[PDB]
Amino acid sequence: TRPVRTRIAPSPTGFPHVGTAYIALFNLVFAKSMGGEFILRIEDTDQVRSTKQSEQMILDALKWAGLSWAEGPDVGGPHAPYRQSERADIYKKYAEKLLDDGHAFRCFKPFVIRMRVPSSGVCTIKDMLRGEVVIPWEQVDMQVLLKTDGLPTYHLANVVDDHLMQITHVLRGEEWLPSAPKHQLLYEYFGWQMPELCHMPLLRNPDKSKLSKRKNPTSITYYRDAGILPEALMNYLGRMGYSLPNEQEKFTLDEMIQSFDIQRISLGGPVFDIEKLYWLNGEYLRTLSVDDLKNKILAWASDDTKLTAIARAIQPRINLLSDAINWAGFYFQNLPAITAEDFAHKSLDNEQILEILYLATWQLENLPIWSEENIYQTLKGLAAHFDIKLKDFMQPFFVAIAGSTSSTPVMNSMYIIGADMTLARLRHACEILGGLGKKKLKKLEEKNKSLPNFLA
Amino acid sequence: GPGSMTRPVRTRIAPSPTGFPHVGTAYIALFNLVFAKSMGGEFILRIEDTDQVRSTKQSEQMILDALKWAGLSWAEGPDVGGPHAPYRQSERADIYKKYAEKLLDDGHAFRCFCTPEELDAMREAQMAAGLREESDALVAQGKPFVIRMRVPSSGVCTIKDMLRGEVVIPWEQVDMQVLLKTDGLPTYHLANVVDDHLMQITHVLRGEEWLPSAPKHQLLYEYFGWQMPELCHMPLLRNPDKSKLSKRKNPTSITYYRDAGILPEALMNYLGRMGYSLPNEQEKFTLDEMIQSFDIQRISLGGPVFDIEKLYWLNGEYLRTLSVDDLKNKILAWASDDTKLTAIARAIQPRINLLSDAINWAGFYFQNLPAITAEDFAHKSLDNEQILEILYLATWQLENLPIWSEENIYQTLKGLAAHFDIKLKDFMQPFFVAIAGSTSSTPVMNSMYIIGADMTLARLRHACEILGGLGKKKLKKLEEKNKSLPNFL
Ligand SMILES: Nc1ncnc2c1ncn2[C@@H]1O[C@H](COS(=O)(=O)NC(=O)[C@@H](N)CCC(=O)O)[C@@H](O)[C@H]1O
Ligand SMILES: Nc1ncnc2c1ncn2[C@@H]1O[C@H](COS(=O)(=O)NC(=O)[C@@H](N)CCC(=O)O)[C@@H](O)[C@H]1O
Repeated sequence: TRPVRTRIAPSPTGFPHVGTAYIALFNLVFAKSMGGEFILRIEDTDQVRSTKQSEQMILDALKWAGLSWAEGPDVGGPHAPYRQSERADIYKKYAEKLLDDGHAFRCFKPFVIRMRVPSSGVCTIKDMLRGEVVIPWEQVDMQVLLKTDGLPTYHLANVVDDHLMQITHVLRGEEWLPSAPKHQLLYEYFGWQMPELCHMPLLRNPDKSKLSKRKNPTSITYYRDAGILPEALMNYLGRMGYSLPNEQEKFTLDEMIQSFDIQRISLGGPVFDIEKLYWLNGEYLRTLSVDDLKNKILAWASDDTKLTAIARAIQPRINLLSDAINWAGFYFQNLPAITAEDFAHKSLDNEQILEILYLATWQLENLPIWSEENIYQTLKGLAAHFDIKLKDFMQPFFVAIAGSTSSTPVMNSMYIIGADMTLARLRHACEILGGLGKKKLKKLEEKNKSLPNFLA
Repeated sequence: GPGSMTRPVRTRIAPSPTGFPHVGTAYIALFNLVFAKSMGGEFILRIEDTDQVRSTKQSEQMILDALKWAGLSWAEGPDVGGPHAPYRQSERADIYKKYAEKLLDDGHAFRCFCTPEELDAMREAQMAAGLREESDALVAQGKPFVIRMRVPSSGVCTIKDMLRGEVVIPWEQVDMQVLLKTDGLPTYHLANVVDDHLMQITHVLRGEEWLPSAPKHQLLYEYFGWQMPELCHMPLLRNPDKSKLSKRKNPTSITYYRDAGILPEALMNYLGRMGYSLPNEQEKFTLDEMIQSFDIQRISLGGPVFDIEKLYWLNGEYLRTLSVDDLKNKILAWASDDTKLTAIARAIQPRINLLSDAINWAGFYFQNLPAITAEDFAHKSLDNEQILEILYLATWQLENLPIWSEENIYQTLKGLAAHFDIKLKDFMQPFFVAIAGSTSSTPVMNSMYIIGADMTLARLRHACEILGGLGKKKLKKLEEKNKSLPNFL
């Protein structure tokens, strides 16, 4: 055959997603079972949305989960650079070869290169799991390969980098199956061998919808912060679309590798029941030594939360070393115990309060960098646009973030617990307060886009 | 002034190791240490374990550890050694016997074939308003005797106080104190004079409670032909209500404030301010600053009040003057040392499904006094007046435990529930709230073992205060029952 080589190719656009870890697990397990290697390629082709910080978050998140790669942006490799943004020169020449070869045309002076697509026939793709995929060529668009800025699109860079990095198997979400005919065609146009394709079912919520941050948290780093062990999380993800022989519910990475058979992957959309993940974490915690449990609690508290920042926040308010527990306890909880009645709506109407927390969630979600200043500018700008006094605007945030009406300055608190935990606590607060109906929620999303950029 | 001293200055703290180390012992130790260092002299420690039934080896280590934590240190003592070792009175029994006999030979002490409890009956005897070869023969017969000191029947005693001037006490008010007991071991009064003379103590600062005993000590120094040390009687620390410092309102144990999060520097700063004020009225100062500007005459004689709230505020001032980095390290060090985390992890493991739950289950281990209300204890099965009775007896029984070990806590509480014929499940219901602040928590008896003796007792007495306590009359009945109870161990 040929040396097996798999990959995870995360687009560093936003929070590190559990789904990205789901795919990363099944690519690493597949490779190792076949004596191959697992590499990581950062796909930062969306220049405006891809951030250097978001790249470091994903590498840190997967390393924490226990995944590792033989070649990548950090470790290096014979196929460096491993960021697509630093491969811009490579893609341009191949796109020009597609123009000379009679396989691409320009569409409008500013120009974009587009691929030629057959006008009649079918595309037959072999999926390792679903069998055979047939797609009419007429339902395949003439996708843009090189943009006006000279930078690549996803479809061009994936084919060039997979071929140059000698990828032999690609496992990715079934969302990318409609793009597969484009990929076969590009490999033919370049005279290259297309890797074998296995499309994976997409993780779902309990309501059978697609996994959404709305219904259940979706960030890898949130589960770190909430107290989930990385060994438990990876165990749960390997159990989602897949079952080990004999239906073992708790297993290690090495156990998954040895008995790994791609055909055991179910096609139903796996449901990410956070409660079942929590129980499994309980099993991992109870099978630990008391010494190990102690050391794991201390490490979980020394790394995620910054203690020098917690000390500075509580110093004005503690008169005894024993007060630290009552003033800094919420920094180490997951979701403070709150009730609807706690939001006294004495300054703001309850319907107002919901609108403040929803808009604050979305605005804080898209922050380029999680700094106390960016939090302050965003929340001050939001209170400015609606003409509410800031102290009255922040009243709900004391309840949602700290679980009490009195605490250290809530904005430094949000900076300390982090982006993932702040948003998890805001979304929880909306749910306790009943949320807003589908009709009201869409209207509020409209205003969110009409809002200014509170940081420009 | 240091130069106007006849002899090298030497002070002392002489704690009786008969329970938890009390803040008062730290107060006195501070002013003897500061006085000595100010005069170029030395501070020593002598353990006064003459009450054998009440003195514990554990209690001796408790005081030495407590004073070292507070920042006190001594040039000579049971641990460091010294030219006048041993520094435990229990190991100086030989010395006291001979000096007690010398007082018999000089005719300054007499033998009484009474025994100390019989003597108390003799002194209580009713009498009208207006009023030895045989003893040696009784010594041959082996009858038990106690040596007693002779006291003049008429006249006055003038005691020189460094602060009060001259204190005059009619000799009629001075009893013929026992110097040697039936066992041949010393009493406090004989051992103090003999040891102070032998350890070359030049100044003695001690509570004003000992002022009535001063005439006796002056008399013994005369009988031995020894120079009496100068006496400076210190005002006694008081409660906010102006009573003598009592455990009811606030804990009196040095180690409780360590466990509660008071820094040692803040506690010594507060104690240095109680009867005394630095020049220029600095409210916050270090030990060395106190030494440099120390003047014995600045000690006020009004009873200082030990306001726990003011101690807490001063501790806050110490916390704010720390760098954020130092405050971090001090909080962590305070939590790693006293409580062992391996036991807390053991306790929460059966109950936590997330690492984040650890904070909610183990928070009470690091709190000082959990937030409690009367209503928290009452939706249970037991009447409040019962609950109060359970907590008071549990406090006293757990206080007198020889060792703080989970089995001893278990035997004590199980026997108490047996004597009341209350089921253990209902008997422990109040202790869950008093120790953890909730109806559901880790097993409370392991919890009490972990937080320690001081914190367990502080939280139980607090539980009594919120529940209103028991009246003075109700409390007397309960103390009677406490002694009538069997040994639950
Ligand atoms: N709910 C879900 N359940 C399960 N898998 C899910 C998922 N959402 C996304 N994925 C899958 O996660 C992987 C990485 O996602 S991602 O960062 O958005 N990057 C991308 O989608 C592209 N870089 C795809 C590259 C490729 O695979 O060829 C991709 O393989 C993507 O299909
Ligand atoms: N509330 C209070 N405020 C302030 N000082 C107080 C105090 N209660 C006790 N003291 C003082 O503490 C010192 C040691 O106390 S103790 O362990 O009971 N030992 C004794 O009283 C004697 N063995 C001391 C002998 C001596 O000094 O000559 C003794 O000096 C004692 O007077």
